Amino acid sequence: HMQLNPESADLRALAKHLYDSYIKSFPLTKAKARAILTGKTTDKSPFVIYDMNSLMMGEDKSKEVAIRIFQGCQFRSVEAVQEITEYAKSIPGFVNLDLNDQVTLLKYGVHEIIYTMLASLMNKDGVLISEGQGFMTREFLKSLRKPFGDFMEPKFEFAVKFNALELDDSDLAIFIAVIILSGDRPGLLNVKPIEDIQDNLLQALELQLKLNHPESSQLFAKLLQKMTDLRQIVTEHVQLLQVIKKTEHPLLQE
Amino acid sequence: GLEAIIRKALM
Repeated sequence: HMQLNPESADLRALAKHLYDSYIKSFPLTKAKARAILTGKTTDKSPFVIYDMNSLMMGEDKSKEVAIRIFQGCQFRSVEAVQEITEYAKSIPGFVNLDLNDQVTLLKYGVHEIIYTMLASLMNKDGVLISEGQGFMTREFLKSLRKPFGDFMEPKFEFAVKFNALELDDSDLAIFIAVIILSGDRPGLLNVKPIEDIQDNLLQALELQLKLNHPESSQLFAKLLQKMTDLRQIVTEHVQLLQVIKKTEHPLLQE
Repeated sequence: GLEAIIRKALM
């Protein structure tokens, strides 16, 4: 039977530490994204891009529409890798790992975290863009010419099922830490200390999900099954990017 | 180029 003992209080302090660090690293949280999407915020109402005309008018608030949108997508990804790297530094034990392994964990991790957290900004209609100032519809993205039309669709399909788990920011802060500390990334030098951190993060995640979700007893198992489906999303995503690079950022340049 | 961004952000 579950007890509030020293071990559980340390897992709760670890959960609080990751949450606090999550709030510092990521400007738009799920709590705020959900208040925007549900119209329960006093903050400015996002501009909706639902057709070509609203996109032209919206670019106000490269020659071809599909390629300008792909370029915004690519630049936001650079920013996202920086936020995730800043969060990774706050995970206890992470900065103590071989720097080469810190780089490998983030290199193979950031895409899975990007699509986990993008689900927070998605509903059935579309996705919040430019830190919650715009909203771009799923059907408008899907309307873009091949091969751009199918770029975001698998992320929406993932988000529909992922969002039905109803995770909050407290849940996601630990879940993203579990993803980063994956001992199975290729070319890791020293696996054991990564799995030791992951074990403690899995314990903290299980406890989090039991306290926070009284109505889904196997939510822990269900969340681990998703880390499996994120792999496949990232595979298809990398494949589509290779296709686009063969067929068609200020900080990168420096 | 993913490594480039990560190494810089870790510094």
